[PDB]
Amino acid sequence: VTSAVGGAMVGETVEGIARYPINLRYPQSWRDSPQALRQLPILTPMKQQI
Amino acid sequence: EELDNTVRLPGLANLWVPPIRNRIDMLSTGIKSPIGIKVSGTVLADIDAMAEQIEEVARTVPGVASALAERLEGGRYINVEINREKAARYGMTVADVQLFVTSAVGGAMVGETVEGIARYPINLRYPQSWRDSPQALRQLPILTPMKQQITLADVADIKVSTGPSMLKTENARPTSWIYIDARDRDMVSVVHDLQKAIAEKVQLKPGTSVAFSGQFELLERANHKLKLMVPMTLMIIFVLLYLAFRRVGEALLIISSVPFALVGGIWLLWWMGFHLSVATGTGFIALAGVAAEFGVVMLMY
Amino acid sequence: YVIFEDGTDPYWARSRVLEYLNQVQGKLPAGVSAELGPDATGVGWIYEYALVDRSGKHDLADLRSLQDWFLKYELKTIPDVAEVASVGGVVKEYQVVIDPQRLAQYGISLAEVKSALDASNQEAGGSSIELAEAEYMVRASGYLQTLDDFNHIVLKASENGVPVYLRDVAKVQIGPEMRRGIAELNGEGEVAGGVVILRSGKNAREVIAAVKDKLETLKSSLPEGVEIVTTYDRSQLIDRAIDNLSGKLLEEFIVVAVVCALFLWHVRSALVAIISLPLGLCIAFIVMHFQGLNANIMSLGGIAIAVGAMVDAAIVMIENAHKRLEEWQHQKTRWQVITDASVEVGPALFISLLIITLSFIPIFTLEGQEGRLFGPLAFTKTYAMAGAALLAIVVIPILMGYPLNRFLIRVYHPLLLKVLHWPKTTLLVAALSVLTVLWPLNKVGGEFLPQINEGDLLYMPSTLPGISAAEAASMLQKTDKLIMSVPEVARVFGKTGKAETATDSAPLEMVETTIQLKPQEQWRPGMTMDKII
Amino acid sequence: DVQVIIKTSYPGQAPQIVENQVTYPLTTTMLSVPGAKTVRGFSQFGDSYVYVIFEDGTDPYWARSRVLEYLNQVQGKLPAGVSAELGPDATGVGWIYEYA
Amino acid sequence: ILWGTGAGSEVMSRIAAPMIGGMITAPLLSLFIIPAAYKLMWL
Repeated sequence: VTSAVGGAMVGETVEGIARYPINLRYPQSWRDSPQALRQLPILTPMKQQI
Repeated sequence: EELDNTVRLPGLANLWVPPIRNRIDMLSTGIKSPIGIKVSGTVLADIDAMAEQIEEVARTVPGVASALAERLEGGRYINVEINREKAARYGMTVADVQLFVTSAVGGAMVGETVEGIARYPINLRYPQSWRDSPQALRQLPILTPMKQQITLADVADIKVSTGPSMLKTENARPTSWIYIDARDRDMVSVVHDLQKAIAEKVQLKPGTSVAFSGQFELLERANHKLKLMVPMTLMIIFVLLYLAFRRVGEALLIISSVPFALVGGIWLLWWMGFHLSVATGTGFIALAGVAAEFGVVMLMY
Repeated sequence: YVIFEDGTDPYWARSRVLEYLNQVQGKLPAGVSAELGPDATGVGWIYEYALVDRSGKHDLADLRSLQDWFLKYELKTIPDVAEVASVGGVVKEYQVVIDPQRLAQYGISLAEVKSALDASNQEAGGSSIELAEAEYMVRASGYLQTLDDFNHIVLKASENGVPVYLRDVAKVQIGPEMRRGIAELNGEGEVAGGVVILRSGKNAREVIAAVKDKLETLKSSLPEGVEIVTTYDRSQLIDRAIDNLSGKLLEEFIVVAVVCALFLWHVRSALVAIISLPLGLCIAFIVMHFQGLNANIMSLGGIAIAVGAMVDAAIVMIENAHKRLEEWQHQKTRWQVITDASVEVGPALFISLLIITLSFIPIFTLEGQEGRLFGPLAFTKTYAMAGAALLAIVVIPILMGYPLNRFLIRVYHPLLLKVLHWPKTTLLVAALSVLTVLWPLNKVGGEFLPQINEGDLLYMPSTLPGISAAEAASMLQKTDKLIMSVPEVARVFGKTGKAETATDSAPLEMVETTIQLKPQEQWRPGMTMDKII
Repeated sequence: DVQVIIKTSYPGQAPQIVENQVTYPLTTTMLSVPGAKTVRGFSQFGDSYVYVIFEDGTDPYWARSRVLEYLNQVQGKLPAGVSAELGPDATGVGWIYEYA
Repeated sequence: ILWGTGAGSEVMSRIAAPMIGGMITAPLLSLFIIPAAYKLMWL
């Protein structure tokens, strides 16, 4: 919920004195509307597709 | 002088100073020596070159005994560019390949053991035979996550280069200090001589400045204060003199006697071999009042 | 917001609040951290500018980076600047879009992707090696600097197999962050800018001049085709107020001189006042310096009436001295006339000045926000009147250093004779007027402040919560283009959202537009402020 | 003078990295402290020192109390394991007695 | 304090030298300049 759909920061690249965040998110097509959330692919710890 | 002549020891720029004064100087300004020059700017190469030039020109002044500039790029590095493609071909992240230099060739701490109240750290590193020369690093044995045997040259390119050893910044700007040592000649004399020299036979570069620091800044501040402090003293004297004689004539008459006091004071200063400092300024500011008092007594009688 | 009682030292309160801040930093989530607000109040925002690009070379991300990493650190070093907060623009970020299909194909979870991303963006220690006499310190790379570095990240490594890189599973690109606030110039287009905040209770003119000089000297090192357009500053309003006050005071002194020349037949006794009215004010300000009490616009507007109330003693002294030195002429050592004649009216004037000075303690009485706003006015008035009392007591040497009236007395005398013959009637009419005065009192409402206008305006619409990030920009541009159409506005700077500071807490639907108006000499025939609004 | 020392430890980081990530945000942040006359600072292979010298007639403890606030304000930006520690209540001239 | 040679005598000797130097020149001259100028002023 927070990573695939939310897109939370997972690090920062250092470019001298600056610092730019890094993201991790699914494509826009998989998180467009509630009907798209009801079909969000999930990979269980045992590598099952649901 | 005997100490300086007995401990030459080529490879050192001798400097002898009292402890309290030296530490107060290092606290107020940061430069240990009495005289010092700060080269500021934003580029390290320009600052280093300018400091070298100034240091080389300063040791020609007849009064200077020695001059040494702090080098910024005086640090030797062993750069290990970890190639990510090769490091990936063997299946090992960057951290897994730099752990072979942060702990084996390093020895970073891992923990601390307690004994009653005391505490002592633990270390972990490889033997000494694996940090002899860069060629000994390129032959470092690497145990990949694939349980394979390879060297460090197959995943990274290691070379030797130069770079900064320590970055000194004043007011968030890099600066380079130049320590001057002159014990035979005056202070203001050598300062003016160095100013003239580095303003004549050395050209400035855009983006870099040169500023004299140390005792000279405090001297100039105190000099300006003492220069603007005389009118207040003269005015107070004149007011308190009119308060006693109720006439401007006698007031000015006896207030015109301080110039002789100043002449005598400066003559005795020259005769005794002393120099003009803040102590002499205080002495003059105090002598004015005694001269006025003697004049008051004489004229009252 | 932790609100303390009235009369507490702001630094004391800040220290007390921070004393309990460290106990909570360990209970919050991993990534978040609480920060204290600046050292400024609502009067902190003094200067605002925008980074305009007069070309198509630099995008919004470049301008935002320029503001964040170059101008922010160059404008903070100013002594009395609390903080310079950025607003608008875009924050570049590295977006790694994952593919669920490839995740299922290669059988990899998000946790291992995060772990591989975390273990590939650092540098290692290089503790010096025991080389020859020349000591060498090691250094290992590992920082991420290009997209090709992202692509070559090992997610899953299998013995005697094929490793899985990040490129086979994901797509790395550079994109914008989720914007929380957007600024914009005139309908032209969006921009990025900054806001300068002033420390609590400092000089605004000095810091504004310093930051303007800093920006002027720094404008050389800016990229090609990038300009800094100012959008607000208090210096203009403060200068206008100071000029207005100075003009009014000069006009008052000129009027005093004209009256002295008209009623005393061209004598320079006016000087006795022109040198005694300013001196008094000086004393006041000196006292003000010993108890802080910075000078606002009200304390500056009050001296115009302070001098009008002070001139009475000077005029009385001058008039009595003239009368006595003219009476002497019927019958410079012999100018004991000027000093005896002065002391026969001195004490009454002194005690009158004392009562008018002490009659202001009911304005020091009230405390709270009323005392906080009206205090300085009463204080400057009281100190000015006290100084005036002292001077009037010692305004004698200045008095010694330097027609139409018969009509007045001829009109006054018969009226007096007619009034003395009916004293009870006069007192009755006086009481009748004092009673009739009860009509407007109950017909006039009571208001705490007047509305004081400034040369600028602020447009803020009440809106609804639901709003997206693109519709917000569209609405902002539309409102800016509509406001810029009025023939009197000179520049509009709109902002929807916050400005990356603890003092700004506006949602993404709240829009605040600063509007600068042309000078009054150019607006139009008429067209007062009310008509403009 | 009134001096406050800020010593930060960054284990095994070249002078440039520790100067960019540790010393610069501290030297630029301490210049906004009320009454800060100057802010010197230098970073070495593993450490970073920052000396804040204040104006004249400043309380030796008011300065520390005001530096603590900005230390807290800047702590949120430092690297993961780095933590800026305040210095002692003495200066370099305080070396009174020494034995062996 | 002028002829002193001890601990901290440098600053005191430097502060005292100007005063001792001036208290030999200002009074010796005043003794003749005060009566002269005063006689000139009384006429």
